Amino acid sequence: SMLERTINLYPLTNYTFGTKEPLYEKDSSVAARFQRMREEFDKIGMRRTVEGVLIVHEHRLPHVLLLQLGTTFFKLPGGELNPGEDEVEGLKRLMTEILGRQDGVLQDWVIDDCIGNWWRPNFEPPQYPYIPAHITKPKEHKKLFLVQLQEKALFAVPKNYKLVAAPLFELYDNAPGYGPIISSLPQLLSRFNFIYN
Amino acid sequence: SMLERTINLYPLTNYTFGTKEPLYEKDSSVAARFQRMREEFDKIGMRRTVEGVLIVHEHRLPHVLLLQLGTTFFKLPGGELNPGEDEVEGLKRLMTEILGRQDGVLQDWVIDDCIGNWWRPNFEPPQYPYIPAHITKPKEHKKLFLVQLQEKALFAVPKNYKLVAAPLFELYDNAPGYGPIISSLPQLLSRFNFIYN
Ligand SMILES: [Zn+2]
Ligand SMILES: [Zn+2]
Ligand SMILES: [Zn+2]
Ligand SMILES: [Zn+2]
Repeated sequence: SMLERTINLYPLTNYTFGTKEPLYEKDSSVAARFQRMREEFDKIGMRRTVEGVLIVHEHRLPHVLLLQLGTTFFKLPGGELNPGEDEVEGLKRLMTEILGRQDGVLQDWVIDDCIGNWWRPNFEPPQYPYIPAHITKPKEHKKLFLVQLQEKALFAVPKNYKLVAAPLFELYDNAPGYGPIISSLPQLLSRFNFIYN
Repeated sequence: SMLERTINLYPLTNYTFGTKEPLYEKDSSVAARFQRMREEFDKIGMRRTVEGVLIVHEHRLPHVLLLQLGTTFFKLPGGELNPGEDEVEGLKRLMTEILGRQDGVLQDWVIDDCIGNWWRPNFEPPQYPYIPAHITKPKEHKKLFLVQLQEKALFAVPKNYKLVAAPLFELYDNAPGYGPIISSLPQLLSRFNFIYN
């Protein structure tokens, strides 16, 4: 009766948050966003997204690193795979593009754990942790991975974002604030045995 | 990039649901329930509970087996560990007592996966997927395990309960109906690769 995965956490002050040039979104509006999803659905089929959950602690409390676009939406580091691209190689590529260093030193990402699957049935905001009834052609499939951080690292945050450390209690039961994927991270992380280093 | 645990599911019509004698709760009221939790906290410290998530399918849709007490509360099969009792040996004991056969043939339970941890800070209903801020002496610790069923089995359901098969969509976003632990099973099960046999 020890069936829990053991995960090392490190103090938030072990990490350095530098800056770099703005990184802009592919879509300048919700309307544009759902227009491009329709155009690519017809060319290459279901959109495949990957997202990384990076965890630290301070005074032995776990926090999730979220990206805040200006003072607007909160999001996980991640993005869209290319057709034929490996899910894990793709998440590493995407996290290097977002938080990789201005001095071009190669970050060592460790990804060994799936934590969830979400599905978007239509060209619309709703997403579910299962393929809903009667849906044969889902429009997006999103996969969440736990990213084990090294003891220390330097991250370069695009100047148009802030990297914030959110305690679990602030996420919990807070879908209006964060939406249904980030609001359910406390439940999804409860199975891990965290070591507070 | 295959980091998902693979789980075999079987059709609900593969299983037989027999009956047996009523099984009564230790507490005849909420008030009694929280009174006994206080008395045992003082004698043996934090209550340790274990709960099992049993999954089937029909026409390739996953369903969770829930116990319904009369036409009142829904609950997972499980209960309270004794002091010094192994969590997994204890869940097997508890599931044999609840659903074990009237003919005394030994059910083979397979338990290889933790899916969650919940904590009760006070002698009161609220439970959280983490130890909340300022809480040093939690009053209950609850652990959820995925139970892999065999291809076929006969279960004996106490006459005061019904064993119901709930589709995920009915649980999803339905805390008022089911409470916060069962309502978040769809999120907690999304990481598995289910085989629909
Ligand atoms: Zn400290
Ligand atoms: Zn899919
Ligand atoms: Zn069928
Ligand atoms: Zn505990």
